[PDB]
Amino acid sequence: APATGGVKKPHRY
Amino acid sequence: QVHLTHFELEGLRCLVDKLESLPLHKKCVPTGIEDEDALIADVKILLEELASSDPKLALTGVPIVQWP
Amino acid sequence: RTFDLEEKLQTNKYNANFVTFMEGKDFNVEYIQRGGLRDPLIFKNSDGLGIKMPDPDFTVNDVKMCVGSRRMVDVMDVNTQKGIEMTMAQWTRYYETPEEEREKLYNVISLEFSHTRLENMVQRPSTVDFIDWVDNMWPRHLKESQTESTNAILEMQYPKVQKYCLMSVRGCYTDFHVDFGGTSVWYHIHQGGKVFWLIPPTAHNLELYENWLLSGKQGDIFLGDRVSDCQRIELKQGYTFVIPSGWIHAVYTPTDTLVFGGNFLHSFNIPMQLKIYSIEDRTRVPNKFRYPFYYEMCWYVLERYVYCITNRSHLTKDFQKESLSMDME
Ligand SMILES: O=C(O)CCC(=O)C(=O)O
Ligand code: NI
Repeated sequence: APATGGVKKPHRY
Repeated sequence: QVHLTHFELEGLRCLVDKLESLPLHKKCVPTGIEDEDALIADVKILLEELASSDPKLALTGVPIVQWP
Repeated sequence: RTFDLEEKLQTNKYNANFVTFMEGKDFNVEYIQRGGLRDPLIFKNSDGLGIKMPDPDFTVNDVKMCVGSRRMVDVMDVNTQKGIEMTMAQWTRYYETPEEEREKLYNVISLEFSHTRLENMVQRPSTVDFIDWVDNMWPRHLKESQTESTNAILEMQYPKVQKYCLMSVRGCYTDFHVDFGGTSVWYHIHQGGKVFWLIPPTAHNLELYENWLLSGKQGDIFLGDRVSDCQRIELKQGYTFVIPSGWIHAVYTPTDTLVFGGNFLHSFNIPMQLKIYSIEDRTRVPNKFRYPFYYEMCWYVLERYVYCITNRSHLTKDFQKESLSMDME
């Protein structure tokens, strides 16, 4: 599982 | 001699205080930067010299930082 | 989710007027120097912006073909606001599924397509090119070295956040958030439409937001009800929207839609950008949902300003040579 960056997402509930 | 906006002057002061105040393990000085401390110093000096920017002369329609 | 989204779309209580409606030609660097990009902007038409978009009838399958069937994509489970992963081919099959047959509501908002065929089919507003820290501050030879089109961090040579495609089915919701690193944002509604709730980044609102995040109670509390002034506004096909640093927003998708947009930092609201970074620090946001190389970029900004103004460099000798060679081109 390569680590990514620059992922657009709000906090989960 | 050159005129920055206040937005910029205030900004770069926040920036310099921020970066200076970080511990070494959080500083994230990138590979291309030679001497961070010397860079900090030059920003401080520069900010002194530009405090006196004219607000309406800084509205040039072209940014200060552009590639040649 | 414990609040009624259908009531949030119907009420008139979100009646602030924060958004300025502008003509493309007026959106220039001087406008940025004057106002500091503090106001959200809507351009009802693209004239004068310098944008370029694909064929109006471009589909999600065309996106797939440009970026690769096997490319892993971050997907949002709308009900939970959690993230999952699937290949673009699977995403496409979902998106082509008729509305009634979709089991779950899923949203894609984080497909960064730079260094794919699609990159050249979409051009940002010219003005953003003049001020974006990526284009104007990051050492150009590193940016140009990027080969990888996914957001794998070990392959990433620069903050890969400039060009995103967003694909959203009818009924998608993205809850209140501030974009990473306090980035500003542009969004072009290529097909469909969006509804936004906008909350200005006053100290008090940013305190509420941070508290709301640490509460863990964001499914239950609609954040536009906890503030004084909020604006609900609809974007229609062909509109372009610019969101300033720190603005807190949520988004609803009334119809199947395709959006092209991106993030940028700039030099005229750094204090706000720094505020949002450190809100992320305090609320413990995993590094993957952040702006890559934030402080690294900040260092390069300082160096650029000193250099352009005083002509004293604080880049290594190698980096200066790399740069000179780019100026020779
Ligand atoms: O369009 C959406 O549903 C979410 C848009 C947004 O705010 C984002 O991508 O950060
Ligand atoms: Ni957003």
